[PDB]
Amino acid sequence: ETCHFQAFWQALDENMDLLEGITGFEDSVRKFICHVVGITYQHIDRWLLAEMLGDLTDSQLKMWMSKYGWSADESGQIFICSQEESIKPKNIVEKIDFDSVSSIMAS
Amino acid sequence: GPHLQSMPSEQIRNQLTAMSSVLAKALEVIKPAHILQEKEEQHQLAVTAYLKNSRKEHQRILARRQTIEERKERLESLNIQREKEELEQREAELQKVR
Amino acid sequence: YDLTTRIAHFLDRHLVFPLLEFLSVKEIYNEKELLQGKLDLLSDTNMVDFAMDVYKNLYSDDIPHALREKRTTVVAQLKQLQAETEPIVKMFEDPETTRQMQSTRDGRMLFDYLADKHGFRQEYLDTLYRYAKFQYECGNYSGAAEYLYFFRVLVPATDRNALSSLWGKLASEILMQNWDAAMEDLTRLKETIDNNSVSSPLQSLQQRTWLIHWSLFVFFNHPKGRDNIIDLFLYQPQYLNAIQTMCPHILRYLTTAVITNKDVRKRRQVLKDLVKVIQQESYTYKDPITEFVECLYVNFDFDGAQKKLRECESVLVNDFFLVACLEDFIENARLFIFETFCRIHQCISINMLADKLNMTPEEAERWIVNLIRNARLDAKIDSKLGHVVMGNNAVSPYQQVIEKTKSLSFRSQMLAMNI
Amino acid sequence: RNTSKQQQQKHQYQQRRQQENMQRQSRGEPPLPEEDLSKLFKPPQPPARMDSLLIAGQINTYCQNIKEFTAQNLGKLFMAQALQEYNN
Amino acid sequence: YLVSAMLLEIPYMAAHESDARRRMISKQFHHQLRVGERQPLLGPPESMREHVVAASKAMKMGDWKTCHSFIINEKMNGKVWDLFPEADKVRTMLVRKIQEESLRTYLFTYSSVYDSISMETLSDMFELDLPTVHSIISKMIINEELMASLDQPTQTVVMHRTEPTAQQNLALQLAEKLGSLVENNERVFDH
Amino acid sequence: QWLWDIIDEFIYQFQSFSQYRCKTAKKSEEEIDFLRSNPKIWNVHSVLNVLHSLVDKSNINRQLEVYTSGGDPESVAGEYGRHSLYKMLGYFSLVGLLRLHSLLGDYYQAIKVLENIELNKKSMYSRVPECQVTTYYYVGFAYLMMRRYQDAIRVFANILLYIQRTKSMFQRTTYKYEMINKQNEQMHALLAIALTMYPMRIDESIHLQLREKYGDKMLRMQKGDPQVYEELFSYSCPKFLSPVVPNYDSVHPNYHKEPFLQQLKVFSDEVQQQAQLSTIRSFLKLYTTMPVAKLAGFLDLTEQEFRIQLLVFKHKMKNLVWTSGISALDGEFQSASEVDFYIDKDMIHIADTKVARRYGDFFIRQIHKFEE
Repeated sequence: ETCHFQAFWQALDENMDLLEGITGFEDSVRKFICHVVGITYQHIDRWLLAEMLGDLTDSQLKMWMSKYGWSADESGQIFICSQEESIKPKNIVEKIDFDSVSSIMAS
Repeated sequence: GPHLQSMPSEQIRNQLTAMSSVLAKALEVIKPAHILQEKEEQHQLAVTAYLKNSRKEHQRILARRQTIEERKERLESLNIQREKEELEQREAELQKVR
Repeated sequence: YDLTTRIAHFLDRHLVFPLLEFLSVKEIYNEKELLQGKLDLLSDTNMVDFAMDVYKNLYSDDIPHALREKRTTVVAQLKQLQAETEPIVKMFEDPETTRQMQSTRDGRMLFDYLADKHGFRQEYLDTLYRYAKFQYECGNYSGAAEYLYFFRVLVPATDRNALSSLWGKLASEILMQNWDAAMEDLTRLKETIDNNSVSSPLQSLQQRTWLIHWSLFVFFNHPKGRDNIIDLFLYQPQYLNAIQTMCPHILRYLTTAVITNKDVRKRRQVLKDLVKVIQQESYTYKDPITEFVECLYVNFDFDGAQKKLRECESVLVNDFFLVACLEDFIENARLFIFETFCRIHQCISINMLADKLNMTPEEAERWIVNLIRNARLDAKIDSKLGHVVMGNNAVSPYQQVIEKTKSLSFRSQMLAMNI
Repeated sequence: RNTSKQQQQKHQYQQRRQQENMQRQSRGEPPLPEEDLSKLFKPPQPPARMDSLLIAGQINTYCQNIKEFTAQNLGKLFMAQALQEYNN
Repeated sequence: YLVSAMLLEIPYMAAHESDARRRMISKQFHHQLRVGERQPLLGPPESMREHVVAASKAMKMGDWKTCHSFIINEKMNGKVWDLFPEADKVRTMLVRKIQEESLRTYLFTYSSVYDSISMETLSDMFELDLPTVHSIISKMIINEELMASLDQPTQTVVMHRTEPTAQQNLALQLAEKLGSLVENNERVFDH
Repeated sequence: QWLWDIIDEFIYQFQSFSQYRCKTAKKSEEEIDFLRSNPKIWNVHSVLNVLHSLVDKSNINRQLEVYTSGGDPESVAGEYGRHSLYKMLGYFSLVGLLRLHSLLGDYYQAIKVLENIELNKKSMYSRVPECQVTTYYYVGFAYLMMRRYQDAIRVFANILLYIQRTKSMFQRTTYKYEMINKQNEQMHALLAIALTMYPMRIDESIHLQLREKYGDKMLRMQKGDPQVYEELFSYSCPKFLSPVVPNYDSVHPNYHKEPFLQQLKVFSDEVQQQAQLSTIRSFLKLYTTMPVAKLAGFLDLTEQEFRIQLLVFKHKMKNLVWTSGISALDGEFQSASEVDFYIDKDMIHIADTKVARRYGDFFIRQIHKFEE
């Protein structure tokens, strides 16, 4: 919830076979990690995205790289999102409410 | 009050673009036009028609409004007579009460 | 004021115990040493603060008053003279007297135990008479004075004795550095003067000065004392009408007590009713530091202000006077002005700021970022320049009235609509 | 507002003081008057409802709402025309 | 008396007629100026009253120049000047106050028109110096509660405070707001 | 004894009427038709529905919060008392929505909420302000629970405004008039803590008498004192759950504080870290794209040495309250500063003001009716 993903995979005890026993649980949490990465990163480093997903190898990271279409950039981060595509402001633009206001002020 | 020759530049104030778009576009369709003058020559024909209807009605209004005019001097005077003469009827009647 | 028609007759004829005298020819900064020569007399001989001067700048002019005290310890004075290599041959009278005091004591000490033992009033009050007699002869006999006034402070002639005795105690206990016992008189002396006698000015104004005394030094939370004393004899920077009285550090320490421990809302109350009044008009002609601290501030100078403010802090660090909040003033003397300067501002440089107060621009930056963190200004840094920008021109105040002026009437017409 | 002020003060605020004076009398003296008690309320000019504002003034509230409703309208038309005309 | 009040009240009414009016007080120099103001026929002043009215009009216009007329000439007439060895002092006291408050009366009107100000101009023009004009404009924008942003090192103001239609809008906003407030008295009387 | 003479006689009279409710609504047309005719007010028929919403909830909350074992109260009411009345065919009037919003109220105190979906779907009949303000009451609370702070804060604004054109008049919010004032006040105060550098809509919702005190509360809460965590949470609890009556406070019966362990500590977890989200946003975002000067200026501000400044910084950007990007070669932190909107109040007022004109013009034309 507080999105301490580094601490999440550290915190894990690996002797609790129930947490192995839930099918797709280990990937589901990873898919939620990468889900929130897309909402609030424009880029992420290759080593950084690995560590958040439980210190992945080069080959293990190929799945997560391909999943949302993400790909390498020069020296040497993984692209996540375009800068204008992430932010999405819906701020100051109104005072275009003429039509309704004149329809009620019509008589 | 100005103190100088009129040379204002163009500025936009309330009902400028409104009433400009009414009349400035109107003038273009008035001064050159091959579409207007035919319509107005047939509006002319509906105007002739109304005076033509009128001169028939005028001949009846020459009888009818003559009978209104002359009687309206008598009748409407006699009505406002009774309006003002009622103040006497208000007075001498109420005197009879007490 | 209304007591001042009465103070008008008297014309400054107050009743100090060392009478006029303190240390002679002096060399250092002078509005400092003002208040020491003041409170030398008004406190009945200070002690430690003989030597508190002599530390920074040597004198042998502390020695005359260092002959003349007996209630701190007789022999402590009898050494400081000998140390200055002075023949002083005929010291044969304090060995006579304060010896025979002990012969007298063996009565009262005996009577004292036996009475509080029995719990018997008469034997304790005749003791209290014998013992309240005794303790002003020499108050060293240190704890004995505290013991004497522990059970009963109501002596045969209550207030007149009690006043001069609790004052003799508040005096001597601060000199003994027994600040727990002095804090006991912080309760009781101020209550005694609030149970005022005749209320003649020579009494009242001296008593008002004795309130400035316990608040001076600092043991615990004398800023509570500040909030208590300011709501007594109300809202005057001396408490003493007629403009003769001059106490610089009553207002400096009040300025410290306001800002370092509370909001400054709350300091423009001070800026009116303590920084402009009849007593303080006199004062504004005089003291350099406390003038710069407020006059520059309220005029909304920044250039001469933050320079001459920063200059005050050289004279502050020269203070060996008892204060114990000396550096939080140095802190806030820079903070307080800055907020006010930047309040209506467009664009100030962190670099110009850092040249002035003699810090690095990084320090000044994180300082500014912490002034904005604390939300004492709404501003934002032009990082590229290292300039900081306030820019609220806040136009269109129309809407502020419009919601409530109808929401009032809508719900207030409901009243007359009811019945 | 100042018409209503003074009249509402004669209506209630004066009744407030004189009835609290009627307290002091104890509302009856049996042997003899009751001069004071009688000479409480002695007429100020409005006892309620000053009419010429209530009628004739209110005909001009109507006319002032009309002037406002008039001056508004041609404004409303421009606020359509201006935006729209430039929108092309 | 009439001159003491003058420096207090002409900025005050300059502020008022820039729609800060609710502080308009009768039976004061306002009245004493009013009775002299309402002369249809004044040309040159030849009475001490009229010299006060004369300097008052100059203060409204905000020209220092008009202050100096009555302070020199009517004080020779009149020998208001010639009864003090301290008229020398009181000259300087009158002058710099006029130059500061005339600047203030000027600013109370003109500040809609501004986008910015060379504060250096004001110092040169009203015959004042920058240390004081700093402190003046600083005090002003704090306590007169202006919507100016004030760059004191750069010697620049950036203001942009609108609107000329506001003079009507705030006035009917007041005319409106006055409605509910008296109305609550009409309620509290009634009940 | 007088206590449970009143309590038991409510429930036994409601259990009586519950059979009449089910019997009349579904099938007996002529009995409904006979009831339409005789009185001058059908208000007597309808009030008794949501009259028994809040009175029954009181009586069942007492029995709930006295018997904590061998549960008689909660399964009797849940099965019979609630679902029999609501699940089957509605009575033809506003009674269909009354029994709906009585059920929505009953469903609210129980912390099982997910059928708020279908309760809105079965609110087919038109949203009268009476039913609508009480819908937005719970629907806003549902959004408050959904962690849709920005949505719920708008929903609380309208219902506290008092120009939803309420007039009441004849006791349809009776004895709880100021509960609608203080609960909407309170629950809106929590939402302001979470997000706000956006509204700029709090002007409409809460009046300046309360905005001043609640304004400084949020600041004092997030910045410098966990004191406001206490006093806010004290007032928030009776209003979050709405437990209509707390039982008689005495130490000789226990019986009552045991349910209040759960009820309270359930809401502890809510405001716990949702408050600590606030302080991160509290420091104003001074320079929109931060170079080394401002990024280090903010990492000096987050936490000190050494260990683990960057980690904690990049944990907290994730949650919802930052949108940003890291650059490797530059070493640059670029971020998103978004703002709301100035005046949305005027154009919403333009009709509201005209209602002050309208009911002005109307009410005096009702007096002009009478004294003419």
